[PDB]
Amino acid sequence: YSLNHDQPVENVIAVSPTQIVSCGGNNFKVWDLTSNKKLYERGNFNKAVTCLDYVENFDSPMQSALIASSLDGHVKVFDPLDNFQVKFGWKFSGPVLSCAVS
Amino acid sequence: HDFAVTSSTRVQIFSSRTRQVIKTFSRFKDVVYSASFRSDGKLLCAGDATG
Amino acid sequence: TGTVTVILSQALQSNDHSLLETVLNNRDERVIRDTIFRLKPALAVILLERLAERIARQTHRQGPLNVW
Amino acid sequence: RTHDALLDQVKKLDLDDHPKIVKNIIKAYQPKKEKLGKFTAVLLRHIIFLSNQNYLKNVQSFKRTQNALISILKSLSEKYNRELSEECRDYINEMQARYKKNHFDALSNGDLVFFSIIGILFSTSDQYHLVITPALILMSQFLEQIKFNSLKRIAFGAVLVRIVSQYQRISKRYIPEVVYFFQKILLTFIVEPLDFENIRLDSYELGLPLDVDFTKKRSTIIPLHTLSTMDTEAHPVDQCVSVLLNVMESLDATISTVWKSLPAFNEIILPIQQLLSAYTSKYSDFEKPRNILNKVEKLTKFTEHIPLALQNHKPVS
Amino acid sequence: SLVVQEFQHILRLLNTNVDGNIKIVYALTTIKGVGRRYSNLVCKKADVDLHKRAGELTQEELERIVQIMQNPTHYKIPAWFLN
Amino acid sequence: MVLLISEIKDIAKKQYNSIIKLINELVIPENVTQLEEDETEKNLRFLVMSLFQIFRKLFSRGDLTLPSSKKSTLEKEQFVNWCRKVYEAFKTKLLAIISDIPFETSLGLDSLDVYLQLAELESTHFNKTFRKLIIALWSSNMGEIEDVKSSGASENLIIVEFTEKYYTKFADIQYYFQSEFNQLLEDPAYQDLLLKNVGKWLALVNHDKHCSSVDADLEIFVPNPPQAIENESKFKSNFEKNWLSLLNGQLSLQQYKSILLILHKRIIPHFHTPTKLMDFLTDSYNLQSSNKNAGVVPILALNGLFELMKRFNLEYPNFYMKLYQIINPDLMHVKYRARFFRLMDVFLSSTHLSAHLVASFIKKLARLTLESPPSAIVTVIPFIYNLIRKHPNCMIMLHNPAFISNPFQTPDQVANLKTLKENYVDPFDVHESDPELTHALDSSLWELASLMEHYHPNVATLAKIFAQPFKKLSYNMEDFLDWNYDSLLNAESS
Repeated sequence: YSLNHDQPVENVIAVSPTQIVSCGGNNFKVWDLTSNKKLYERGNFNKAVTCLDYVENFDSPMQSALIASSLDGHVKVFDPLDNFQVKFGWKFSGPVLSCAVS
Repeated sequence: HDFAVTSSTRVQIFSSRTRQVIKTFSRFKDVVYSASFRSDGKLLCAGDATG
Repeated sequence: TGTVTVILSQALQSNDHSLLETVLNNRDERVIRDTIFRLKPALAVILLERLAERIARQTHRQGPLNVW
Repeated sequence: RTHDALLDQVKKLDLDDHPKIVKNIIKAYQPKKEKLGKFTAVLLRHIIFLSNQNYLKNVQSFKRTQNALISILKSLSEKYNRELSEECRDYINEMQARYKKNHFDALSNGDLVFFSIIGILFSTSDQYHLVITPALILMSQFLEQIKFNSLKRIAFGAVLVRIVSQYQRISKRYIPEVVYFFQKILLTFIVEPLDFENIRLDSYELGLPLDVDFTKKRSTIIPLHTLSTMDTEAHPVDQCVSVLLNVMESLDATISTVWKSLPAFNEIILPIQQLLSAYTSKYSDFEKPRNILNKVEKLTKFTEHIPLALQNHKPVS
Repeated sequence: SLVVQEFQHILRLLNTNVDGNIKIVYALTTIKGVGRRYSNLVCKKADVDLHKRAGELTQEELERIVQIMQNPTHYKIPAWFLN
Repeated sequence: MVLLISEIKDIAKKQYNSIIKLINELVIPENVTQLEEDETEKNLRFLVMSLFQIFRKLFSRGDLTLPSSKKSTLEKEQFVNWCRKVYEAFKTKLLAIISDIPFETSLGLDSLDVYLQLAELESTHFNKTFRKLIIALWSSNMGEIEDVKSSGASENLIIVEFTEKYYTKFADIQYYFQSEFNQLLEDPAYQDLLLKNVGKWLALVNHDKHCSSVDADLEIFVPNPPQAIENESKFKSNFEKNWLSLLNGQLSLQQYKSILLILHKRIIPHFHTPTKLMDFLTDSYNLQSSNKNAGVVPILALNGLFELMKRFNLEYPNFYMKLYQIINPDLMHVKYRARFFRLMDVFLSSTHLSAHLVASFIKKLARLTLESPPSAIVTVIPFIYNLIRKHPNCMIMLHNPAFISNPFQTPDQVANLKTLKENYVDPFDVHESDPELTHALDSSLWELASLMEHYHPNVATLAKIFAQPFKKLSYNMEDFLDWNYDSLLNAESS
């Protein structure tokens, strides 16, 4: 089956055992594949996004963290527990291309 | 404790407790595209620009 | 006429405190008027939320912000 | 025969109708190298000053004189090509300098007669030449760079396209500037708009209403270039539709000689197709647009219009 | 989603066709007239990374290498290392 | 004559009283200048120039002799009379430079030189003087200067020669130039005077050699500098305040194109608020009107806008969509297309573009090669070639493997190819604005086949390289970029 992301998707991220991330264009849409439809969407970014990763079950008060870099130095942390709502953000001056968490 | 970063015709594995260059793969011809580890932490793949 | 409107819209669509302070450094009342004229209403609502927030965070900033 | 002004004064002290016979006798005495070469120079300069000066005598009294001068130029050119080519090169330099000094105030119907004399005299179908190719790019710039805001420059461009249509009737090439000229002259005629703003025409003072009979006895080409392009400031509608039919006739002539062999003729003529369909939509009688539409529909059904084979090469040994 | 980055094929320095997909020390070796240790010393006096390829080494570094290699006695190169 | 006699008398010389009388004559020279505006002594102004030189010499002598440094007996009179005479002479020079609507070259040059010497001596024996003289010069105007429509901003005689021999040499006056115009823009009447004489500052600023230009150095006018190199940031503040006021007040079309060109090339290194110039450039690029002359500011607008994105990463939504919108035959016929295509190179050199984008751009430019002048053709053949070179995933749009036939196939496939070739249609739409949505991949370039059937030998040779296999990658667009009709004439003759 397909899930239409009109602007060019650049990263596919299997966060949950039931959910994925369309990480492309200015926004990013988090889908549930078991329901086969977008559970939430976040257009919280300036430039077209370029990176998104996920980390879970580690030494943190927030259990699940979602990092997303969007080509300005701007990496933003959301959380699927709070429906992918903004939790933090860093800005590095150079246009960020990649991001990774331990 | 380690992580690989793609670069100009080179993959650089850095450490974490030291954050220094541990390994430099430079046997390539052109710029590496992808760098991904295995599920067992020993074998990595590097997508290049030659196909 | 020399606004900062597109920059206000970009920053309030994608929050960055650095862009917020760098555009808040302005004080020229004609620029204030023309920006909030050619500014979106809901973007202005969340901007006024951010304004009350930054006034409370650093009350010393509220001098040029009392006219905004 | 040794100086331009001297030879011109001699011919004028004689008689401009019998100056042909006078110069012919002078050339005969000279032939009976340097003298004849200077004679060629001063005679081409004198006929160019004649074409600059007068057109008042009709085809029974002036054009026979001009063709006699053209034939003695033909003899001197079948005998001499070196000094002739040098003279045409110097004329290129002086006319480009005149262009630079005055964009339009320093152009000449004599220069038009010069370009036609070159196009009839020299080897027309050559690719590279010391005279043709600089004159070809000079005609190209002369067409493209003039500010089209008068019927005199419109007619200048029309007879320029006529000369290059002979050039590519024999040599069979293609001019995107002449395509742009067709679109520009058609938009300047039908500015009177919503569908064409990409042409960037100049002035909005001339146009085309529906008041023309365009009959068979209506004005055909019949170009009196020193008469029409000097008297068209008084502007009646018959001269306007005449010059419209002239640029259309040269368009269809260029079509039927080279543009049918041009592979891109469909998208070459697509703006001309939309333009002439608008012509027929607004005027609803025009037989030559109808026939040209018929010809281009025949060409768009006969043309392959398939992707090409540009990257089809034999394997190397 | 546009990303802008900061390469060259076979190139011309001191009238010699030098490949761009090779190491820089041995590229300055295949420059005619000069060899391995001289090339190494010129890259050292130009202060460049020897593990770079010749598609790297941007033009100001390249003209620095040319200036150093064409004025050798003026760049701390001894006369016994000179040819 | 009489002026020369008075000059000789003042030179030979109650000497102060005689000099005062001579200064009164040189101040009545203002009424003489009014008469010169009527008629410059049967159109010559030789006597006026002689009187001006005499006044300059007398001012030099007065500055060498009488001063107001020491005070004693009758010092008030003996110093203030000389000071007021110097002020009156400077005022006469200023008014002569100011009210001369008539083109008086010699008189205007005499006024400028007298003001120069007077400013030097005025510093050394007294910025305020500069206020007065720039007020005089900016009140000066003529019809040959106002509203230059073809090229340039203002063909002043007086103010332009004032810049070409007075402004671009001394950085100390340059700081006291920009620092005063802020005070002058705080004055309402003189602010209105500036906004009326908007082009005069453009003729002042097109000279590339401001104090912020660190590539070269400037000499010093006054032998004692009053802290002219205080802050480069404050110099840029004066520059940017004057420029924001000028761009907000009383613009026009030719001066808009000129200001935008100098804003791309010279102003940004001299500037301090790229966010203010960023919104100005968004207005300049999004300004879309039915005016055929105002419809072509997007070119250098997008140029400076891209410079601003490269300095700091802003955003312009639907960026290559607006590129596809603005690529026009008007760009083919304007003369900023060389620098616009340099911008097009650093635009399309991205590694995230795709087959649809490249097919749309190559196809639109193929239609423009079908209708474009030939110097533009030899400019834009490199773009088709090298852009097909950097993206080989679109190369099928030059030859189709299913449409090429060979004898070594089955007659079933021959009949299939025949019915598919009869089934083939052209699916490209020029009217669709989305280049990703334009189906330009299925359409080949019969227009490039026309370019193979061009008329010029060099253009035909370039298209024959296009027909030949693409063997190389570096094409040197800068060499194959800037050619003209006259340049092609000279090259074919050479």
